[PDB]
Amino acid sequence: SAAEASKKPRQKRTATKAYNVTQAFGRRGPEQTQGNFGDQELIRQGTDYKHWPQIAQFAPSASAFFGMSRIGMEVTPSGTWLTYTGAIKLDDKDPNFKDQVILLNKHIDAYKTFP
Amino acid sequence: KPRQKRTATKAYNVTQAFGRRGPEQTQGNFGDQELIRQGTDYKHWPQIAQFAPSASAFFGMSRIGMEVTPSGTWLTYTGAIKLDDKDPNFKDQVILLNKHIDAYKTFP
Repeated sequence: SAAEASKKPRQKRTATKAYNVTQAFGRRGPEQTQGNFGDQELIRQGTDYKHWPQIAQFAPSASAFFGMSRIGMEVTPSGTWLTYTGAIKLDDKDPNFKDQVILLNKHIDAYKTFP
Repeated sequence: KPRQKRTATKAYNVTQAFGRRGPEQTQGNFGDQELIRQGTDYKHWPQIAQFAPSASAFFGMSRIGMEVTPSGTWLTYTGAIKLDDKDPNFKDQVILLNKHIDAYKTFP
């Protein structure tokens, strides 16, 4: 999958065991446009991760990405970039709210705790 | 239906699904009057949607945070997506995105 999955625009890629989060989206890190999400289990597995559906329930649809987010455009020496920022509210009345918080905390900035 | 999974259409438009356009943190700023009224029925929706991230890429590319605020618990996200200037459609993609970014500021 790697050679062919890598053919897609970055924002359309799907990470898997055969093409993991690092190969698709770069090493995790603190920099302003590095991704910071994923512990070692998610990084090596991507959408093969056992709880990927419980994570993906927070990812936005295309309509919601463009309806919810603050969208910008920056023209720089490296090219033309679409910038995005936003926030998705967790439903504290969802019976699984506490598990969702635990799941997100499991992966946010997790790279800080391993090489 | 969780806000992040909604899909806007002429019958259930961007305002109805996602709120009025505006400048504040949890408000969206994207879409002129036509896009707001039509959502994914907008004539150039597929050309906009090609920049929306897959679920894998949203969590792979973005800086993700979680915050408790005076209104509750939020997942925050930021990132940047590079347009492909080798794409013959590049010039039109820039025009299209530029047309909708902060369009509400000039609503007549």
